[PDB]
Amino acid sequence: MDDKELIEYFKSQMKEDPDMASAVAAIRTLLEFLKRDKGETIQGLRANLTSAIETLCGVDSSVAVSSGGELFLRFISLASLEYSDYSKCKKIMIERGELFLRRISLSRNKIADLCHTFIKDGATILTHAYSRVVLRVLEAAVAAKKRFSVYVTESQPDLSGKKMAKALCHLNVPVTVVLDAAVGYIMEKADLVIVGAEGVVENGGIINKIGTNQMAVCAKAQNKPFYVVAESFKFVRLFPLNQQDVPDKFKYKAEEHPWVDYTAPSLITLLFTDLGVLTPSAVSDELIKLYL
Amino acid sequence: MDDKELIEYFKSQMKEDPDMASAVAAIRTLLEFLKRDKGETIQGLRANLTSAIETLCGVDSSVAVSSGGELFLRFISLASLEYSDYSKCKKIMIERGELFLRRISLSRNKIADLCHTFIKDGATILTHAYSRVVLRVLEAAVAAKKRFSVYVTESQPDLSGKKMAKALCHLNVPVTVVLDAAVGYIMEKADLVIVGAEGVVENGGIINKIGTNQMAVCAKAQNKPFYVVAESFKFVRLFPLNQQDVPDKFKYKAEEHPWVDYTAPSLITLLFTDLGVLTPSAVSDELIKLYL
Amino acid sequence: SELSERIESFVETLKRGGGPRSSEEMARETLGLLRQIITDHRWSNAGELMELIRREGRRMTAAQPSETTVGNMVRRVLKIIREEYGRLHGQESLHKLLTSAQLQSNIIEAINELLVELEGTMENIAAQALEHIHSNEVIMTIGFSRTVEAFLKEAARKRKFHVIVAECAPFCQGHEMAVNLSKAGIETTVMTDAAIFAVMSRVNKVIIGTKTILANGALRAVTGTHTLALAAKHHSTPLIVCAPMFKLSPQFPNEEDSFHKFVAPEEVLPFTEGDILEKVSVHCPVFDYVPPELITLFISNIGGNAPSYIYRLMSELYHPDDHVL
Repeated sequence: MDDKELIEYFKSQMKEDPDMASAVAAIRTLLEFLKRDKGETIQGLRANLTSAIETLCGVDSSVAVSSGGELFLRFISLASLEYSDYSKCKKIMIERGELFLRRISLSRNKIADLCHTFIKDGATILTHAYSRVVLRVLEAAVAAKKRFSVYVTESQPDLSGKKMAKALCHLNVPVTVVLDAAVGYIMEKADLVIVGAEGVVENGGIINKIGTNQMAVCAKAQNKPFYVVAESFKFVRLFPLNQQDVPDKFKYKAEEHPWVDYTAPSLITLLFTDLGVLTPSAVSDELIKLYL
Repeated sequence: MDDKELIEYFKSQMKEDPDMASAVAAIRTLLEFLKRDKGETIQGLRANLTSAIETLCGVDSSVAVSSGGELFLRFISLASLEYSDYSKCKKIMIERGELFLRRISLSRNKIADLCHTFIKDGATILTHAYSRVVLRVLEAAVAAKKRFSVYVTESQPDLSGKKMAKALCHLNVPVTVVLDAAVGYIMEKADLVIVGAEGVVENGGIINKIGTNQMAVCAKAQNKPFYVVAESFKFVRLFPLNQQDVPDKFKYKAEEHPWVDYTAPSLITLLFTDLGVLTPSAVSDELIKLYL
Repeated sequence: SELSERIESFVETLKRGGGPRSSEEMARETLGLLRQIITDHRWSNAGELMELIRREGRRMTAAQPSETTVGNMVRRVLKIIREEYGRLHGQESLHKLLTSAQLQSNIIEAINELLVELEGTMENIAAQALEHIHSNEVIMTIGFSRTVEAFLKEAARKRKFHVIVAECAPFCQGHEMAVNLSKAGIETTVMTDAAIFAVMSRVNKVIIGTKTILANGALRAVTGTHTLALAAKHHSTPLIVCAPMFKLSPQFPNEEDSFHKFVAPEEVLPFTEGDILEKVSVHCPVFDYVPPELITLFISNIGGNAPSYIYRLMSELYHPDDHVL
C-alpha cells in the first residue's frame, strides 16, 4: 500500500467525522495500513509503520499525531514481546487494535461522565479555543441541569473561539466572546478555567494553543483553579525546559506566529483523562510504567 | 465659543499635528476657551470650564483628557488663591497657561534623555502597542548608537502595533510583530519590558490598553523589569480596587469588548516621567502635594 | 598650592589604596578638603565656585568610581551652596509647574554643622537600635561593617540573643566581626556563604550594612548580599539595612556597568595553579546589586524608613541638576 493512498485515507477519515480526534484518525489509518500490508517480518512492519508515521506527521504537524504514532509503535512492540511466531502476532495485533480503537472511541464519553461533577452551579467557566472535550463536558454538565456562565477567547490566529461560541449557543448556554488580550481583565470574574490539551508532556505540563500559557500564569496569580482535559493517547515522551525547547515541527506549519505553547505542571490544578482525575505526577508515572 | 467651536477646534488641533497627544490638545483647547471667555466671574469661569471638561470628554474619552482637565481646574484654583481680582488674575492665568504649555511640550525630550540610559546593548525590548513616548525613547537610544531587538504585540482590537512596527522599521531597527496571545511565549527572549500609559492612578499603577496587565503579570512571573513611560499630566485621583472598579466610561466606546484596563503598582519597577525617575509610590506624594 | 598638593595626595591615595578605611573618615576628609577649597580659592559669584567644585568632584570621582562617599558628599555641598544662594537672593513637582556677596561664612558654618551631625550618626543608630531586637532572637549578618557591630554589641547590653556571621569570601572579614563581637559575650557563630540558605529558615531577622544606596532603593553591598536577600524574601524574614545618611547616593543601577569593582583574581584562584590559568577566565567582583523589592526597612541616624520613601530623601539631599556632576 502506497503513501498517497494512506494520505487520502487519513483525509477521508478526518472529513467523514468532524467530531473525531486527529490522533484517533491517525491510529485508525495505521491500523488499516497494518491490516493490508502483506509483510512477513516484524522489523519490516516497524520500518513501514514508522515511515508512515513521519508521512502523516508531515501531512499534519499536530503533536497528537506523533503521540498516537509513538503509542502505536509501543503497542506493536508489546504485541511482539511474547509472540515468536508472526501469524499469531498479526492476529493479536488486529484484535487488540480493534479493542484499542473502540476504547479510544468511548474515551471522550468516559471523560465527560467524570469531569462534570466539578462544575458548581452558578459558577463561571473560562475556555481558550475550540476543544471538543470541553464542549462534551459542558454538554454533560448541562444535561445534569446545571447553570453556569462561560467566557471564551477568540484564539487570534484562527478564530476557533467564535466557532465554539456558536456551538455553545446551539446548546442554549450563556456564552461571551472576549479578546485574547483581555484574559487578565476577565480572570477576576472567573471561578475555574477548564481547557483542552493538544498534548501532555512528561511531568504533567500541557502542549496546547499558543495563548494558554499566559492564561495559566494569570490564573495562578489570582489563585484560581485551572483544569485541563485530555485523552490517554495524547501522552508523549517529550520534555521541553521552556517555550524555546519545543520542537519546531510542532510550532509552525499548523513575522513569527507559533501555533503551540507549553504550560508547566506547577500552574495546573488537575488533569481529567479517561483513567480518572490525575495529578501532574500521574502522567509521568504512566509514561514510566508503559516503557518498562 | 459655545459647544461647537470646542469639538471642532479640538479635532483641528489633533489633526494638524497628529504626532501630539490628546491630553495636550485638550489642555490647549481649554486654554483657548479661557482666552475667549468674554465673561467676568471666577465662579462662572470655573463652571464653564468644568462643563467644557465633559463636553470634551464626550469624544476620545481616554483618561488623559480627564487628567488634563482636572489639572487645569486645580491650576485655575491655585491661581485664584494667589491673587484676588478676576480682572487682574485673567492675564496671569493666560501667561501661566502659556508657560505651562511651553513646559509640557518638552516632556517627550526630557523623558527620552532620562530613559535612554536604561537600554543595554544587545538587549531585547518588549512593547504592547503604539505610544509616541516609547517611539521617542527608542529614537534617543538609536541616536546613542545602541544595538538591540524589539518585540511588539499586535494589539488585536485595533491593529496599531503593526503601525508602530512600520514606524520603527522605518528607523532601521530589527522588530518582530507577535500575536497578543504569544506574550507568554515571547517574553522569555525579552530582556526587559517598556510600555506607555494612558493615565496613572493614586497608588502608582497604570491605566493602559487591554493587554498591558497580562504582560505585567507574566513579567512578574519571569522576574523581568517592567518600565512605564508617561508624562506628568497623566496623573489622576482615581483608585480602582480591581479590574471592574475603573469607571466604565473608560472601558468601552474606544460580545464584551473593553478597551482599557488597570495594572497594580506592585508589578511596576520604575516610572519614567518628565518629573524624573520615580518609584511607583512617589506619584501619590506628588498628587497629594497638589492638593495641600 | 598646598591645598592643591593635598588634593593630589588624596586622589593618589584613592587611586592606589584607601588609607582611612572607615567610610566616615572618607566623608570627614572630603568635607574638610572642600572647606579648604572654599576658603582658599578665590571667586566672585557663586557660579564659578559651583563649577570649580564640579571640576574637583569630577576628578575625585574619576579617581575611583567604585566608592561614592566622595561624590555624594560633594553633591551635598553643592546643594548647600544652592540653598544658601537661594536664601540670600530669594523641588520639581506638579505644584511648581502649575504655580510657575558674603555667603562664605554661611557656607563654612553649614559645612561645620554638617560635620558635627555626621560625627554622631553611629551613636544615633546605636541609640535607636534597641527597639528592633527582642530577647532570644536569631540574627545573621554578612561581611564586616562597623555600624552593625556597634548596633549589636550595644543592644546586647540589656538583651541576650544569637548572632550568625557569614564570612564574605574571598575577603573573609566576617571572622573579624565574629571575634570582635564574641569579645563582648554575644554567643556568635562563624559560617560560610554556601550555607546561608541552608540555615536561613532558622533565622528570625537579618541585619546588614551597605556601601551605597541608590535612588530607587536598590543598594550595592558586599558580594553574596544578593543571595542573602533572595533567601530572606523566599523565607519572608524581615531584612534590616543599617546605613548612615551619607551612604545615600543619587545615581541609578544602569550607568555604564562600571558598578561592581573587580579585584585581582589571586584571591579566588592562587597563582600556584600554573598552566591552567591561561585557558581559564576568573572574575572576582567585590560588590553585588540588591534590588529594592527585597528590602524591608532602612535604619539611619534620623530613624526608620521604608524603601519606597527613599526617593524623597534624594530630593532633600541632592539637587536634580547635580546628578551628572
